[PDB]
Amino acid sequence: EVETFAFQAEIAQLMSLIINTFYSNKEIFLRELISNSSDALDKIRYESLTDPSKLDSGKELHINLIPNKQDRTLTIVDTGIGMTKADLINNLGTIAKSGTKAFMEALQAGADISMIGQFGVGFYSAYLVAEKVTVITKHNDDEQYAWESSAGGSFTVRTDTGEPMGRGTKVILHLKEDQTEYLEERRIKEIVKKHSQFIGYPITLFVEKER
Ligand SMILES: CN(C)c1cc2c(cc1Sc1nc3c(N)nccc3n1CCNCC(C)(C)C)OCO2
Repeated sequence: EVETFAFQAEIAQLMSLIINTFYSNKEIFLRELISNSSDALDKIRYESLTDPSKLDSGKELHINLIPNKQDRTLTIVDTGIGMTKADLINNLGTIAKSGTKAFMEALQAGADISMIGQFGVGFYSAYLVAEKVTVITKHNDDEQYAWESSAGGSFTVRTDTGEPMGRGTKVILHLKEDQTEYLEERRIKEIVKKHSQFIGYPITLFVEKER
């Protein structure tokens, strides 16, 4: 049911560096995730031009940001192309192995952590603000899956029984206790305005309900 996998060594090392670094400009995580969502939306849109049935699983292309102060979670949800089981357990890490290496070489050479996106490994900037990350994802060609990792060198994959989603990806950030500023409406708005103003899809920030 729940399978556990080891990260490749280079990715484990970058995750430890990110989760333990003293780096104050942590807000870039949201730019990186929104950008990843935007690429996923780009891909399903492009593919649907030659195969319109790929949108049977959902026509709306958007990004939602959903903070939850009770659970202390921030969720980025998109209706992009999603990820398969093969992506989650192996293929993404096969690609990220080289980008993770190049990024850590650049950090040693004096590059900034905010440049992580240029190396194709921006997803891991989520561990600037999160102690655990859960990814619920559904690709047209596969079943709905739940990926999860608290760093420490391993991650799990299981078939997801909640939701379902139709198509797309939810990144659930279980925030560190001292990073709850990223659950506030005004903070999230400021970050999106500064880093994601030109994203070509509707970004809807959900507001929380209790006064
Ligand atoms: C480091 N790294 C790449 C990564 C590792 C992960 C991970 C996600 C990602 S980044 C991401 N976010 C996505 C999203 N929101 N939707 C669909 C796919 C998404 N990918 C994968 C790349 N997509 C490229 C493409 C095909 C869109 C050009 O989850 C567990 O381990």
